[PDB]
Amino acid sequence: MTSILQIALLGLVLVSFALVVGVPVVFASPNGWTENKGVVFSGLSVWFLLVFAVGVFNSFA
Amino acid sequence: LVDDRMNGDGTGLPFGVNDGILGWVIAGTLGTIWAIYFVSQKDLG
Amino acid sequence: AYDFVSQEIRAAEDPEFETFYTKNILLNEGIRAWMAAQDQPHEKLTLPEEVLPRGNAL
Amino acid sequence: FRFILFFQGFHNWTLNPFHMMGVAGVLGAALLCAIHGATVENTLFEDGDGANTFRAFN
Amino acid sequence: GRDQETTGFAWWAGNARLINLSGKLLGAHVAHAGLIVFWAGAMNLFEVSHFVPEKPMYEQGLILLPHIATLGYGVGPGGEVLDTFPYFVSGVLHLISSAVLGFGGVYHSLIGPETLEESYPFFGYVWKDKNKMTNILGYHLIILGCGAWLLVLKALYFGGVYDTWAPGGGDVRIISNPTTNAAIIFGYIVKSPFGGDGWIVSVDNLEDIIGGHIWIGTLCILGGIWHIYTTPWPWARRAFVWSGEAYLSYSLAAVSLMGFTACCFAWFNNTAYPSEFYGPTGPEASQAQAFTFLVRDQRLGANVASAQGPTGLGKYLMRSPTGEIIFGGETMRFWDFRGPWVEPLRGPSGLDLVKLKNDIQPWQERRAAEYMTHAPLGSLNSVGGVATEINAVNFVSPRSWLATSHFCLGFFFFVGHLWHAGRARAAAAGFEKGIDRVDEPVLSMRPLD
Amino acid sequence: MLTLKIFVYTVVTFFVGLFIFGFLSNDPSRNPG
Amino acid sequence: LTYDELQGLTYLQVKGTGIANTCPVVEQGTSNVRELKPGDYKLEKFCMEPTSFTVKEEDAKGREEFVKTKLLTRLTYGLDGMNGSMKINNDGSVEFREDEGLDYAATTVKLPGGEYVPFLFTIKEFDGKGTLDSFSGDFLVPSYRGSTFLDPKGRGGATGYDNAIALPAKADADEIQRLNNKSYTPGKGSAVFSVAKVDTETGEIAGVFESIQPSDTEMGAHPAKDIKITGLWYGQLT
Amino acid sequence: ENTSLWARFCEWITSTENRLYIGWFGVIMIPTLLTAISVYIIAFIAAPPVDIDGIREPVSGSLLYGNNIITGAVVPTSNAIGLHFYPIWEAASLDEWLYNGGPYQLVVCHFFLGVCCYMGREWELSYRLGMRPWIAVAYSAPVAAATAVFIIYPIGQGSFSDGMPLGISGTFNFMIVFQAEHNILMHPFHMFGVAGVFGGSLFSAMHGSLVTSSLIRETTENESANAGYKFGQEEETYNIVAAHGYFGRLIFQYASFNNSRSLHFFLAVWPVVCIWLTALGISTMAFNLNGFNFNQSVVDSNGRVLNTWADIINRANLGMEVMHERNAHNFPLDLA
Amino acid sequence: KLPEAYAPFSPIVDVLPIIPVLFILLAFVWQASVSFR
Amino acid sequence: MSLTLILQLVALFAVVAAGPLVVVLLSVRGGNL
Amino acid sequence: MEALVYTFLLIGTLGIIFFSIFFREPPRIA
Ligand code: CLA
Ligand code: CLA
Ligand code: CLA
Ligand SMILES: CC1=C(/C=C/C(C)=C/C=C/C(C)=C/C=C/C=C(C)/C=C/C=C(C)/C=C/C2=C(C)CCCC2(C)C)C(C)(C)CCC1
Ligand SMILES: CC1=C(/C=C/C(C)=C/C=C/C(C)=C/C=C/C=C(C)/C=C/C=C(C)/C=C/C2=C(C)CCCC2(C)C)C(C)(C)CCC1
Ligand SMILES: [Cl-]
Ligand SMILES: [Cl-]
Ligand SMILES: [Fe+2]
Ligand code: NA
Repeated sequence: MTSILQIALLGLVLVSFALVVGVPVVFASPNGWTENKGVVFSGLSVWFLLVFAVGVFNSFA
Repeated sequence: LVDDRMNGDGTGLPFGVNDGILGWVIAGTLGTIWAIYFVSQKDLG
Repeated sequence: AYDFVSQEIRAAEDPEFETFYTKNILLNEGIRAWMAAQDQPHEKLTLPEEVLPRGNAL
Repeated sequence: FRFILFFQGFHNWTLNPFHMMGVAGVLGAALLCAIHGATVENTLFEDGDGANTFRAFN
Repeated sequence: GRDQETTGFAWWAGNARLINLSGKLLGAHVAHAGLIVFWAGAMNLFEVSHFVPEKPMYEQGLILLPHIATLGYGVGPGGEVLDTFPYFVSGVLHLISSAVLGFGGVYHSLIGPETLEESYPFFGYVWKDKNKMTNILGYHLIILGCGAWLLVLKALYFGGVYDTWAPGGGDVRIISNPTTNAAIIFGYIVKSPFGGDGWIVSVDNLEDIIGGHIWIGTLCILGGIWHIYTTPWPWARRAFVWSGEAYLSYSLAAVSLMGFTACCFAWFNNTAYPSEFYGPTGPEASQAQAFTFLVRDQRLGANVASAQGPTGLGKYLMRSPTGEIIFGGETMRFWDFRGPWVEPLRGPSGLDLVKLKNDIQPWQERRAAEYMTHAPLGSLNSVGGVATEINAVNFVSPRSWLATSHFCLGFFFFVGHLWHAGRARAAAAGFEKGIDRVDEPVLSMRPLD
Repeated sequence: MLTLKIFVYTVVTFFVGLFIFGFLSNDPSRNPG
Repeated sequence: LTYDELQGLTYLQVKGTGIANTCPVVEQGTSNVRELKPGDYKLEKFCMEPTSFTVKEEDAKGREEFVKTKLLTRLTYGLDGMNGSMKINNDGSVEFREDEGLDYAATTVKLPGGEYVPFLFTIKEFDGKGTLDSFSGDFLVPSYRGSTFLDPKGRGGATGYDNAIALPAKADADEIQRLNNKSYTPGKGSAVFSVAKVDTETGEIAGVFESIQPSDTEMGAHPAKDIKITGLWYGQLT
Repeated sequence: ENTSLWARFCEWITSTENRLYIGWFGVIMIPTLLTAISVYIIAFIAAPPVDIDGIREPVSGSLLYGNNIITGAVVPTSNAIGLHFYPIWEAASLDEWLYNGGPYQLVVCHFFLGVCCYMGREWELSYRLGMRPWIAVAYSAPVAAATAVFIIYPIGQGSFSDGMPLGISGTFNFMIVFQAEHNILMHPFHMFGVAGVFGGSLFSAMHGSLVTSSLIRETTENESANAGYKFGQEEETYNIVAAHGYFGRLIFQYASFNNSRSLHFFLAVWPVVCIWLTALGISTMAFNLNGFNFNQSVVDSNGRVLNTWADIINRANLGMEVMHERNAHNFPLDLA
Repeated sequence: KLPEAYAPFSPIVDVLPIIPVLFILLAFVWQASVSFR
Repeated sequence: MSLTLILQLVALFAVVAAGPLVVVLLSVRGGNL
Repeated sequence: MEALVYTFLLIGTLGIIFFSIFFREPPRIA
């Protein structure tokens, strides 16, 4: 499960890149937040899911 | 011992109060100035 | 204005008279002795370690 | 820096009253610079309504 | 954002535009808190990645790992690193929490309400509503008290903490019977700050530390409740300035004092900052050098007790001004040093001549030599030793880094007390922008001062 | 030496008390503004 | 404070109180000193504590009198930890000997008119003789300053200058005593000890002592002054 | 007003009609500073030698004991004391207190209190006169430096014996030993401090010359130009525009500082900031951090050490190090 | 060092600590973007 | 040249460009800065 | 005797400072 943990961690790093570079853009954009609530919610949810997956994979192996 | 000393250096004495007379004079002076302030100004609490 | 001759004479006569000025003179002496060899290569000063002024255990 | 330490070691430049007067002059000049700047910046007339006092000057 | 025309503050004072914007101020403070946690996590990960457990922690320039190790978490007897995993866990946790706090700061700074007074009355302070400000102080005071009790619980029922005074080389001990005596605990604060006394820096037991944190946690919770349920007294209203900048200035003064205290704690104290992780102190290194040379010359025959130095004062041993036998030389200035490796050699009247002859154990000698070779002396570019060295060793003591950095921070925050406090006073009175130019106070005063 | 110590303690306490209770006696209202 | 009372106290209970400089005092002995059992004893825990310092001064009329002084070097004048031998004889004859320990202490008294008088209060190698009521003897007095000690201008024995280099035209016989005459020759002092109390069960003894030793000669710069030191001494036998 | 004596006392203390402003910071500044002045004067004139190094080698620093003004000083406290508190009542006698260097500690403590209260008093008078309260912030820099050389460095080194002696030759000795043990010249904070004093001198000369040159003609010849200015002139007597034009043309146009306020803020902030930095450098070196150590940093292909000017500085530092305290060291490493 | 699972991610950890000092520079960049309005 | 060095440089460039990139995107988009 | 001269010079400087403080010419406004 070491390889699985590593690819999950890379996915988490990529999702964090996306969130860091997008959340300020969505927030400061005019009317951007209202039309992008779902996208940001999906991003945060998958980010937290990846965090917990990395945690459980670390626990396993 | 050839002389007399305070012998207080390097001790955990509060405020350096080795004898109670020092603490009493400290309290008396602070309390007297406080009494002057209280009877002149207004302290309540 | 290197020295006060009165104090140097008094120290020479009195082996226990010391001021910050005399300590500064000793410091200057150390600086000169330990910097001369490499600061002024043309002098070719091959001073043995036993002639360099030095304190105690240092 | 080597030049400075050489002067201390050989000439005893610190004890010389002329470097003393020079030190006094330079430190006093720095003191005057700081004091004049602070005193002017702390005795300014209002001349404006903004909390930025630099804009209130023509 | 804002502009200078609508606010009166230029860009180089732009955060001053947030004084009366409660929501954006909350966002800014949350973002800076997220920054603090992010540095904690990232630097912890950096340290563990660059850490080899074979070498001592202070050899490798680590400041956070000693902090974690002092709380237990993977250290064996004598301060030997067993598991580096808890350090990694701490780094990851602080880092993820920092990500959450950063998102929160961004939200409360960009999209959240600019002013919270209307929509969220519970968070709508006014910088002069004394009751509300005391309520906020009480909430955060309760939080601080809970943190202190958290430390107490860690030392009491969760494996204890690293006692460097434990017999042997020190070990992780569960502190039982904390010092909960009022006289002992409060005698530290009224203790002198000079030599031999050291104020609170001279705390030496773990029992004293745990009892003190017990008292501080309980008092902080009680004071939080008190400041929640009460309004400042009428004499308190007249004594203080009531504005946001005034509160900032008070906090600046307090944390400048705390920074100076932390600098001195890191430099002098070796109980809460065990030398196994932070390395020897200055006094510790000097005493270690004197002890090492004493044992070397004592092994080579000789009698250190009667050995007279060049000054006629004692080459290895002398008498402290009070009369206690102490190591000779310059290290006589550090005669009040106390360490785990030197206390067994001290009798009722100070260093014992008999114990110094035969009671010395090899581990004490090894620790003394190691401390002597790693004295807290270094250069800016991390070159170990005195200023006159050969640029061969790469070492600056973590104690030196902590002391220097937090002393600079303490001084600058004292200057902060000065600046923000004077400005608070002037703004309350009305002089913040300058003299009136129509009614100067000076023009209403008699001449010749 | 005890008499000197108690005298100095009295003097220091007197002056520090004056400072503390002078800065309390409605000081912020002592400005021209 | 007897030996046991001092020994029971911890370092933290003694540091800062000046008790360390004091020598222990026997408390439950007997003044009858003749009751001590004869034999050879390894005298250890030997300590000496002065009670006064007086400096000899000769006035205009030649009346060499001892003037009381004021101590300057705080509580750093107590000798302790010394070891030696002692032979109590049946008639009371005593062969006292001191070998090791902190048997020297550099001190500096001040004489009226403002004279700083330094000296090494020492009992080194005191080979005393006499009765059990009072035994006297001589002891070595090392030079106050070691050879490697440097004078304020760098002169000194061993490591030194042997010349006033600050005067590149004055190194002549007018400064013979100060230059190169750093005579570190040890002197001798005289001491007298009287036994006051003896605890036979503990085997400890205590009494009074009086010693006369020269002052600091400052490496031969000026003549030595006679120092008279009275005090009390303690020791343990075998 | 209030008939109470306390109210009258508070009015008099905070009165702005006094020739010198007493304040609440004043009531602590006056006694501490007067005590320090008295002790310093009496000790500098006639005080017996002090065993500064604790090696029973007293150092004479008073005029009565064969000193002049340049060499005279108040010798720091004995090294045997260390950081211990040494009041007069602690010593057995005045003779012992003088011998162990008590006057230095007394003067330093009462003087540190005095300067802190002096800064507070500057703020207090600024508040009483209705002016901006930041002269004290500027004054903090000398206070920071004095604290660093009198309090912080002894604390870091563990003894008041390492504090700067209250004298001239003592000051020079302190500087030389500091360079020996810390290589302060190579420290970037003494670099910033030197840049600060040199910039203070440069900017003081530049600003004074510009203002004096721009001084508008209100006084003709046959008398000093100072008569043109009046204390109540309430107007600029100098043409600022001409001075700005000259300064711009001297080096390059658009050199800024067309604001008098910006110019004076820069004048205030440059030396103050640089002195803050150099005081912080002194304190950090007090905790043994030292300057750059580039000794033997340059080596050739085979490994031979190629000397640099840093090596010559190190040779001078070695010369100072092996002589600074001849008899106080029993072991090879100073470490203290 | 890091646990063997996280060994390949060592460069990211070696780069992370400098971000806090990047935030203040980002604030200056943002102010410059608005002409220091 | 080193693989660790290559990855370090890549991560450094990414994190450095992250801030200016979002600033530029908000400027071109028209977001309130 | 040198100490006497130094003390006199210091006393003179301090007296000059005292006179310049408390016996200064008043600053004339306008
Ligand atoms: C950590 C320090 C810090 C913090 C927390 C703040 C916070 C704040 N500042 Mg400020 N500022 C700072 C430093 C700081 N500042 C410094 C050093 C300066 C001197 C240059 C200034 C000068 C300044 C001025 C002149 C102004 C502010 C203003 C503001 C407020 C409005 C922000 C805004 O909406 O702008 C716009 C926001 C953007 C352009 C978006 C870009 C930046 C975002 C936050 C991206 C962050 C990147 C990050 C990785 C995102 C993580 C996402 C997460 C999910 C992981 C805000 C609460 C304004 C104010 O007064 O409020 C009314 C204002 O005018 N500041
Ligand atoms: C950092 C947390 C904190 C803060 C910011 C405050 C702030 C405040 N408190 Mg509070 N308090 C706290 C914690 C805190 N308190 C705790 C934990 C308790 C429980 C013990 C209390 C109990 C308490 C009471 C009973 C009262 C206050 C009051 C006040 C207000 C008046 C302050 C004052 O009297 O001036 C300054 C205080 C003094 C000049 C007196 C100093 C007393 C201390 C003990 C001196 C100790 C000196 C000692 C030698 C240590 C010196 C070392 C030092 C240099 C570090 C003020 C806004 C008063 C109030 O307004 O009622 C609401 C009041 O009556 N507090
Ligand atoms: C560049 C900014 C900067 C940086 C990088 C640091 C960094 C550091 N500071 Mg510093 N500081 C700064 C600015 C900075 N500071 C400023 C501006 C000031 C004011 C002048 C201070 C004042 C200051 C003080 C007074 C102290 C530090 C200290 C420290 C060190 C420890 C940090 C810490 O743990 O804090 C504190 C951590 C918290 C507040 C959160 C703790 C929350 C709980 C209680 C933790 C408990 C965990 C628990 C036991 C585990 C769970 C157990 C459970 C299972 C039962 C650290 C290396 C400390 C130090 O080491 O002294 C040298 C110290 O005491 N700093
Ligand atoms: C308001 C504003 C500001 C500020 C801002 C801020 C400061 C924010 C915060 C921010 C932040 C502070 C954020 C955070 C982030 C973080 C994150 C997002 C994390 C992530 C993580 C991950 C992805 C993973 C990792 C890993 C692990 C865990 C393991 C090991 C390895 C690694 C490390 C890889 C400014 C100045 C601009 C100005 C303007 C306004
Ligand atoms: C934890 C612990 C401990 C304990 C500690 C403690 C016990 C603490 C507490 C402390 C404290 C108990 C503190 C307090 C402080 C206080 C203060 C610092 C005050 C100040 C004051 C003020 C700031 C005021 C001012 C003023 C006046 C005077 C006048 C008018 C105006 C005003 C009001 C402003 C120990 C040691 C064991 C060690 C270990 C740990
Ligand atoms: Cl010196
Ligand atoms: Cl030494
Ligand atoms: Fe001007
Ligand atoms: Na030396």
